[PDB]
Amino acid sequence: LLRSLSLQDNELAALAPGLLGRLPALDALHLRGNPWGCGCALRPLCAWLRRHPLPASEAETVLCVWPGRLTLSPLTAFSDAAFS
Amino acid sequence: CPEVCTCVPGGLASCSALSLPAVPPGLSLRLRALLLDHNRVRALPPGAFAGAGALQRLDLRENGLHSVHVRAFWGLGALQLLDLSANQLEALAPGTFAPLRALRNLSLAGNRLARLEPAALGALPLLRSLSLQDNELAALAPGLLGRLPALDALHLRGNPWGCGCALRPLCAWLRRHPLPASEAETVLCVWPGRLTLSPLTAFSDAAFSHCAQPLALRDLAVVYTLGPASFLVSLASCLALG
Repeated sequence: LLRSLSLQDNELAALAPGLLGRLPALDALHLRGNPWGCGCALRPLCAWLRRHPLPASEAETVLCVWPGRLTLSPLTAFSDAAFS
Repeated sequence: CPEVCTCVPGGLASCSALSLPAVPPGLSLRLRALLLDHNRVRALPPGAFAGAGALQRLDLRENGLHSVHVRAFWGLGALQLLDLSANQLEALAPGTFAPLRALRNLSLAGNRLARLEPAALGALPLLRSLSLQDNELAALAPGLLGRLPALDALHLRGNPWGCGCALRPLCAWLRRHPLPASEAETVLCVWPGRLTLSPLTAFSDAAFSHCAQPLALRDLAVVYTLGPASFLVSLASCLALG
């Protein structure tokens, strides 16, 4: 029955794919505020973004920590291929 | 509309006294000239205000800030005033204020640092003012002074400071920019003697207390060969005396 689930101001960086495997109806997932870095852990989250492009809204523009220390990259830039 | 309190015209209205351990939550794109007095923030989340492309004033006073993040201020490169009064910072994370370059007034009052990294602070060509009220810093890196090209306002009143070689760059700043000539700035340093104390204005350009010079080429050019020179002198004396 779950469809909406929020992660505002969380510190999560490594999300296990089991959570998305269990949830069959999640379609509203908010993430603003996160010490997250793009990586292999991000791939399930990128798949969720791909099947439901909620971050197309201006309200949800959550970011990463790219391997480069001085940079910064949103998930909306993190596309499906994302060869990093 | 933020959840914390009122937002009014101008840059914007912000909320002070929120004391949030991480950061008060905001859902807006228009907030400008922020006011964050009396908080309990300890670490700036990465990309806290990346939505706000341009910001002018931030007022982080009286916080529990102990360590910052490199990517907190990427989307912030227009700030010109910022306050860091009464924090518990231990070391400034490199790359935090590096994206910031338009700042001119940066008070760093009441910090808890043993030393500051010159690389972390950034060039900040526009910076001209810096405050150290109730700070406990005792050892400042000369690179901080070296990178800042326009620093002319150093407020320092209140320091568990020890008079010595660590004070020499600060004495140099005093002798090139005598701000402590004003009554408001009366920073003091503790003399090597625990019982006594001396204000900075007593610390003269010479200040013959300890640690005169760390390096000297006039002696470095001869120190390498001094030992062999002495040994050849001894050998020649042995040869000549017989």
